[PDB]
Amino acid sequence: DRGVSTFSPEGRLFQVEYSLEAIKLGSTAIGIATKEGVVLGVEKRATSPLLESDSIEKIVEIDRHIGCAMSGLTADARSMIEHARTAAVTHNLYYDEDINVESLTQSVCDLALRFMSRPFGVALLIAGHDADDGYQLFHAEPSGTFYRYNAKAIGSGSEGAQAELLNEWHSSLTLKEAELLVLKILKQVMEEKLDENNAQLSCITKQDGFKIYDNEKTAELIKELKEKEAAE
Amino acid sequence: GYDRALSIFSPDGHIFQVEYALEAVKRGTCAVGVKGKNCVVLGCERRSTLKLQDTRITPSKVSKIDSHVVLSFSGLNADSRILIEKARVEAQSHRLTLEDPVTVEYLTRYVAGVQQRYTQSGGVRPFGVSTLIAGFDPRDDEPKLYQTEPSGIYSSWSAQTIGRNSKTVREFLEKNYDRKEPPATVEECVKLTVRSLLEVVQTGAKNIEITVVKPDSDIVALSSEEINQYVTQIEQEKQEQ
Amino acid sequence: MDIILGIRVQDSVILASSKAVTRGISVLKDSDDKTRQLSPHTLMSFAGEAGDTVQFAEYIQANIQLYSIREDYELSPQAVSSFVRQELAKSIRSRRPYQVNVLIGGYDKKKNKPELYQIDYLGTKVELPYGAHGYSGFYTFSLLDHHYRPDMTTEEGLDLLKLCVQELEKRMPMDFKGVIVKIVDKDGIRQVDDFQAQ
Amino acid sequence: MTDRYSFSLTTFSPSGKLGQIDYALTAVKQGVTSLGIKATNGVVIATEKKSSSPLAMSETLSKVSLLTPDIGAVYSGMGPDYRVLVDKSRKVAHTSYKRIYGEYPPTKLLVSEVAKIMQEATQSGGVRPFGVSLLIAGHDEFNGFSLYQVDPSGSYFPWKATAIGKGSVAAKTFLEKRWNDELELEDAIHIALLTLKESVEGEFNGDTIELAIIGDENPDLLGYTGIPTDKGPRFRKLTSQEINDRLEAL
Amino acid sequence: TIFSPEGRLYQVEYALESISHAGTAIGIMASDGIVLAAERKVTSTLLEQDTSTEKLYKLNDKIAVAVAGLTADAEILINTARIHAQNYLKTYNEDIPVEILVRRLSDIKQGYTQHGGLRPFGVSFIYAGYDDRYGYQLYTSNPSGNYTGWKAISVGANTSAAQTLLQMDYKDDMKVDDAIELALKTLSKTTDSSALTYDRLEFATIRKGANDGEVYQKIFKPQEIKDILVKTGIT
Amino acid sequence: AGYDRHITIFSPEGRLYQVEYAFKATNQTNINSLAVRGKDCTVVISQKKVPDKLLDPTTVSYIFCISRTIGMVVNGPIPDARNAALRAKAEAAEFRYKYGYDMPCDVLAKRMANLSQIYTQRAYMRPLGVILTFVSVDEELGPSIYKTDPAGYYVGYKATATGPKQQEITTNLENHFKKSKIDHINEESWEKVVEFAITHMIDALGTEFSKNDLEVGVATKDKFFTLSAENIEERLVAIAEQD
Amino acid sequence: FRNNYDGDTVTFSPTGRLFQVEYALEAIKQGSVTVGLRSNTHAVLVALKRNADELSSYQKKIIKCDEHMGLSLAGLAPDARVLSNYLRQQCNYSSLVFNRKLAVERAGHLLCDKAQKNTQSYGGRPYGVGLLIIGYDKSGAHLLEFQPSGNVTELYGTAIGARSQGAKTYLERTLDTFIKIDGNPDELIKAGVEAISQSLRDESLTVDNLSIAIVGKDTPFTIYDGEAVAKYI
Amino acid sequence: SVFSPDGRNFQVEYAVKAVENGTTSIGIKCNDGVVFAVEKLITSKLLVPQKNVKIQVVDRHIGCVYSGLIPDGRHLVNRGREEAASFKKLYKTPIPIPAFADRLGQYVQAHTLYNSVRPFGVSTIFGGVDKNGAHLYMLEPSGSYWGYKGAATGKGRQSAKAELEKLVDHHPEGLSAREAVKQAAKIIYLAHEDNKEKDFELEISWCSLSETNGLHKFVKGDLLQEAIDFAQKEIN
Amino acid sequence: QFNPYGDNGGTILGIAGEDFAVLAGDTRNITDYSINSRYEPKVFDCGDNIVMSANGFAADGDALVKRFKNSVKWYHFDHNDKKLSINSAARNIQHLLYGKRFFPYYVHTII
Repeated sequence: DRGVSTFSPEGRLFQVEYSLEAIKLGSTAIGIATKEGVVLGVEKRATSPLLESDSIEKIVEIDRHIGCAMSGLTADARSMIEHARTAAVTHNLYYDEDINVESLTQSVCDLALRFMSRPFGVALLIAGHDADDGYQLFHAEPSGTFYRYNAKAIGSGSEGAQAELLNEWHSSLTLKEAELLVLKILKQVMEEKLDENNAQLSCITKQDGFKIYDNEKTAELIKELKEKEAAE
Repeated sequence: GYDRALSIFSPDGHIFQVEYALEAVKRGTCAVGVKGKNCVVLGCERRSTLKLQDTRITPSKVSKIDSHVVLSFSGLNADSRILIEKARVEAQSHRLTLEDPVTVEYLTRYVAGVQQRYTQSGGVRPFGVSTLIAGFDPRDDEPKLYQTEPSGIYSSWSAQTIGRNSKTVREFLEKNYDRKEPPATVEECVKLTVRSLLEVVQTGAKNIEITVVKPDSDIVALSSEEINQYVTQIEQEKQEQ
Repeated sequence: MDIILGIRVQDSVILASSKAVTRGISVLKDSDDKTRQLSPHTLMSFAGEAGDTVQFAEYIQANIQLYSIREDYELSPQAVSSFVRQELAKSIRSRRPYQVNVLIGGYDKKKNKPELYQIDYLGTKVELPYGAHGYSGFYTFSLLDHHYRPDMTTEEGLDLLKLCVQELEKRMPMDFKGVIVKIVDKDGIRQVDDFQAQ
Repeated sequence: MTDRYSFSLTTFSPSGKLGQIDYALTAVKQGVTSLGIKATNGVVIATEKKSSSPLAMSETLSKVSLLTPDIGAVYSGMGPDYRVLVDKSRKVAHTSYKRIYGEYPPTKLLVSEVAKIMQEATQSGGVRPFGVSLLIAGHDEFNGFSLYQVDPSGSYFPWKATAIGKGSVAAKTFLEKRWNDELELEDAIHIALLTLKESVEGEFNGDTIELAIIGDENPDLLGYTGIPTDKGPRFRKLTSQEINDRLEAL
Repeated sequence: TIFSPEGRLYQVEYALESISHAGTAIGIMASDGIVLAAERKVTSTLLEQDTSTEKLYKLNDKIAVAVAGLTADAEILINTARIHAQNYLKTYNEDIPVEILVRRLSDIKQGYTQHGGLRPFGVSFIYAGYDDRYGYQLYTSNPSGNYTGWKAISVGANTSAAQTLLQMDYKDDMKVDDAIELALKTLSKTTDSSALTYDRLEFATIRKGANDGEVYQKIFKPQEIKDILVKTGIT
Repeated sequence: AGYDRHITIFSPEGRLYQVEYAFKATNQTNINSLAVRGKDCTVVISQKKVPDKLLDPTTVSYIFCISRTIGMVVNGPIPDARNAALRAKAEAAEFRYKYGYDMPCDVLAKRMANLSQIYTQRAYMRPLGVILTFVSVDEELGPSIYKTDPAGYYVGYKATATGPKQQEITTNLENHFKKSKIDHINEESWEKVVEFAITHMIDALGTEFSKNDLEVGVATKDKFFTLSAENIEERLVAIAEQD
Repeated sequence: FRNNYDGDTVTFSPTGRLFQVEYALEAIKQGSVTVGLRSNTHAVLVALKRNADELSSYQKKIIKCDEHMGLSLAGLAPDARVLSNYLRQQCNYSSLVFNRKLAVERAGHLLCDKAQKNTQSYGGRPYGVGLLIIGYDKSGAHLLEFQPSGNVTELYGTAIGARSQGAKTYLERTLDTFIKIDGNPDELIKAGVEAISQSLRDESLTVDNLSIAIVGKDTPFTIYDGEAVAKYI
Repeated sequence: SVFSPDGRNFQVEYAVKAVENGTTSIGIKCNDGVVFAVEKLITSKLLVPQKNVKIQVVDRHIGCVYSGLIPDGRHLVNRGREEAASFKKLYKTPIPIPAFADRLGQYVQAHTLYNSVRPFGVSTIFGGVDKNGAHLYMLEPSGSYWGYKGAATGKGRQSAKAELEKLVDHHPEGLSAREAVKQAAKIIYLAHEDNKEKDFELEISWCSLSETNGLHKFVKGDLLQEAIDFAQKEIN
Repeated sequence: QFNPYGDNGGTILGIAGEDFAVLAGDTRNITDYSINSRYEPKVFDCGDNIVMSANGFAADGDALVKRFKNSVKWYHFDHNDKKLSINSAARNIQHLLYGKRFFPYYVHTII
């Protein structure tokens, strides 16, 4: 207990390390990056059955080609989203084109550095498409570091989720396979039974952009998963 | 230039100032809100340190933000005046620039936003306040109820309660409130509200206060007597062996 | 010059405002409302420089509505008109003054009197039985000096305005495209939405 | 460089004390005793000129200071704190009052202003309270003669007579015994000299005593004639010679 | 200005603790006026009582306050409240409604509670005033920035004792002269002095001014308190 | 350790430890100075110690020419001494520009005293570990000595001394003025006043001085100057053929 | 003795040490390994990137600064961004105002001065990254080592990060060989690849594992990753 | 901004330790100039010889060398340079050495006044030729400085100081610039005795009225070898 | 009074083909009736296969081209060496010019 930007004897930033702890307590978020698209799924985790589930916005659009899932202290994510949107629209204003997914992420991570009194208590999975590098997935920590992943999971269930993502991911996953896998791996790590109300799916395709799946299209895949896993 | 960081992380990943802000909320008098088919009802309680109070002039717990939205709070009363002022200023500012009154969701997002900012700025403490915000969007009939807390998280609720002994009343509401059937009458929606408050308050005398919001800026407070008509109907009739 | 008239009768206040909006060599609109409701019993009419006119009215409106919602109470016409005056008197010495003249017509419920306040862009306030801004005043003040009585009914006040408008149609150089008329009494604010061909 | 202590150094303790103000009062207690007595046609303020070695020139140190032509001040506690307060008080008598109304402030209001400056050091960031208590004596056309005490907290109160510092308890008692609401000025000077004989250890003469009155207008202390509508300053430092003459018949 | 694990504000709680040692002030509200009574802290014979003011301050012509706490801290707050009232009058050509002025002072207090790392003011106020919306009003504010409205209330020393007595003897249809009596009687039983005398009291009334229809502020002089002490049977 | 030991807040006894520690710092250089007044001059003397042989002895000084008319001697470490020197120089030039006459000795003392007083009160500034003795022949007051310390204190002196053996020198002077019955040295030439000053310095320190163990500043009507080694040597010769 | 003396950067220990700065220095030892070496015609960076998972990227560790200059990082990556950005500006300012390519030596002095301020201002923190700076200017090829303490040194070769001592040892002995690899880029790169190897208990350096950057006499600064580096494994 | 109970400033005191811990460096005054010299520890064979210049010029006529934290030294010189520029701009003439000394003095001293700044961890030896002679100065972390005939700071300061003391005593007539350069090479070699776990490079600079026209210049090539040789001679 | 503007003459021409473009200019630079230079180029390669001329007041023209070249350099830095498309360059040049709406670059610019 001495300062905010203080170094530990092991050369880590105290507050940055403790923010990482907050993220571990967050609802689970999973992302899978394929050649047909990128999928983002989350665990709603209502703290009570009276909470209206569809008012839980843990997947948010940034630009038509860029979406993002969060985990941790989700309130801290507000000004990152806002800043992300401004960066993407501003880029289109100055350059008459879509911002690169890596540039958008780098910008959010720039914001992350500006500690503002404390680091953010939230990590973000940023997914989208651009002409140059195709379908991409990014993990953005409140350290200002970001990482590209073929697949990634963040939140309380992430240790087991990552392990499962390690077995199941290969460079030829179809989008529909990838959707099923996100749903499956969420079902395993969620402290509740996965249905269309406590889990949300979304993806970005080159052609259709970023779409949040409504509860009806999700429920179908849940039903399709229960069956794909009955026969086997 | 005082910017000494007060809201910081602890080794287990908790922001203790935000946490103790929640403690101040749970210390505050209870507030509840429940939404009907064509309405939303907000209910509060009063304390008993002294009862030589003048009730005409003492700040009521339900505040009008615009003519179609209201805010009630649990926690530090002084803190809530500040959140209400800003919400009032924003409501006028949204009308001025967008030529429409706020949606309940938008006003909620704004207030939650202000709370959040206070969790990460130097030399400020979080708000010792959690809020229930209720009303109807302009030209819309579907009722709206939202809750914010000192962290800046916000969400919508079929029904919700906050403050001292809210654990108890959330218990009651969870068994009684049917997702299938919301209290279709204004009347029976005020019923579920007074019942839920009776567990905590004692006699629903000079302590329980109620406010009803209908669409198109229709907002009526109740009187002691019209409350007493609900206190009476449940005690005697739901006393049956 | 746009036409902004106000007449205070015994039980109400009536405001008549020209419907034309002219930029250059074109009448762009013949149905403009040069009025903002400030509260249920207070109405402001405005004329002057193009953009300043609405920006000011709507800023005054925002402030009064805010006050109402904060106090669950309506400010008196005397109070609102003092707010507006001070706002203009501030503006006159700033980097770019608001070039707007106003009439404030309200019904004070505490007093049960109707009230008419005339305020120009400099922040000059006065209470009058009848008022006007711009050139139109050069015709109406004398006309009303003759025909006005302090104890007229609202129906009588509307006949007094009819004279005023007809006079302005005979003698004013520009086609102001008729007037919108509004009444502020004990029951609030209403529009006589049928003044033109009547 | 830059002020990096932006918070209050005087805070509340769990018992409701404000530590630094208490400790400042403790500092005042160590201070050399000083007193003021309000008569019917004047006010007197007095203190001891505690010399440090006889090589120091006692006259060159101001313990009693003119604030306005009608107002004086004396203190107990930390001299350097008094000296800067006298400067800021003189200046504020001008900026806040004479430059606005064209006349010097009434005593209660100048006192109000010193009180403000001292309160501020009780609450501002990175500062400690002043370690002094002041005694301010003055006259104005509408309130007549007055006497006030200002403390480290910025509290002030009016007194008919009082003392502060080392031997304050002993002297307050002595004055209570001797004060009546019909005293002439020369009577109050005499009582002041008696009360001050207790405090003091060593020599007791006009060169170890600083004493000033607020009395009648002194036309010969104006510096000019011709505007008959002021007769001049009511404040008047007594000379070493004047103190001794009253000490012989003491 | 930080939170305890319990959810209370250290410096505030300690400030209220500070106030509990201050001379008691009472406000009582009648049907036709408000009484302000306050007790001076362990005083002296030599203390000037004539030109003395320390507990009762006029805010404008329609509103007075009684102070319990740090006298100097209250001087700051009184001055900026006086200014706010004049700002309101200048802006609107109407005297400030009591509630509004009370809210503003409380909001100032609340600030020190939440930001800046300065200490709160060690002050509580009883506000007595009149406006044409709500008539006579009695309010209270403390260093937390909290304000509430009262039929009768006390602040400073011995509020528990004093509060019990006011509830026992107050009844809605009171007249001002009975409220004066009640104020003095309550202070008689909660004092720490042998008995209550004139040089230890500050007294003020906000009446309807005999025959006029206009509001009057009276701050009782020494000799006037001495007299009103005789009539009630305390001599 | 309590904060009342590190910053200038009060201690329960009503004390300021940082100020007290700053007084201690004044003796760190282990040098004594004294100042006396003539009929129409003012003289300051200070021991001069050059331990290290590698030092250039002409640059080792604790006397400062503040203005044409005002000299200052410091008792304390040099960095702090030079800080106060530069500030006083700046203040004395500013005064003349703003007010059209030379800053008097006591007024500059007061101004420096006030500057020190601030450090006494504000937490982010440490006091300066110095005592400053200001001297001049003032146009209104004649020979003048005014001395300020880290507390914000200042006063005028008939004569004075500062340093480790302060009290010894003080009483030595006190004793002279008790017997002489006047408040100055009754000599016309400044050379005899310097001679007096060195002599009483010798008799209270129990030490003999060569020309390099001293430092002399003299203030006359409209000039303050320091003496060279050789002028001091010639002064030491005249005291030899007498005392 | 180690107690209240590591609170901030604005505090000396009784030994005369600045612990916060020492701790920031420690973030480098924990960082992934990178190597730098030069002859008289070219300068080379070789950076072994680190991954988080088998599914993650090998975070890029080489940043271009101008056409004639660039750097490799080991430590806090965000801090490499702050400083290299500042270097991009100083290079840019040199080009615009003076039509002058900025001297590597001046770049070193500038980085030193920027890091220094953070070892002395309250409420700030030292930079938590070490940097290897290569460049080609009017005096030839150059390599510099940046330490977050503000210490910069010009060298023929060096290495920083995890187990850097291995590569630094190899380089101390291969000195007279590589310094003479003039007008032959590929051999100098190879000598860099073989230098980085003496610092791997880890494993075989692979296709996505390796990063190479080069600048030289008629070669502007260019980073090679993946396909282009395959011929060096 | 903290006095310890003995009147010293404990943060300055710890700064001194950091200096004592540094490479040894010296300055020698001669009869028409000043010479400067420093010990450059050869951390590794990989250091480029002659290429990690420690000595720095200020304006055109002032030399600066230091021991301690090298970044702290560079910060000081940067400031010295602005203080030189600012002086020349206003007064035309280049800054006299005593004047330049007080400029660094006050600045270094300022960093001992406030609790939010730490003092400098260097002692700096600097000087040059101005309108009336050569001047040598050394400035300690407290801001204390004086003029010197000879000066040394760093790990081998004591052995170096003893050598300097010998020269002063055995050359009351004054030393020559040419000579002081050789002598400085000797002294750094002698001083390396108290730091010999590493190999070292010698660096020398000078500012002489007749040998450089009163401008600061580095000692390179022929003259640098003659100095190394002379120093190698009186160690075998 | 100081006039911040001048006019250095010259003339630029751009033609686009099916799979090429040309941008041409004369090399003459003038002031009033004097010739400053017979060969001062004002058409520049800006990298990323874009040529640019900013004709009119040559001081303003040079500042603009300088700024666009720099804009290209930073585009490469900030956006992973992406090629700047001609439409993107154009839009960027709009912003450069409009930043000086109230103290304009007196140039007709063609890319």
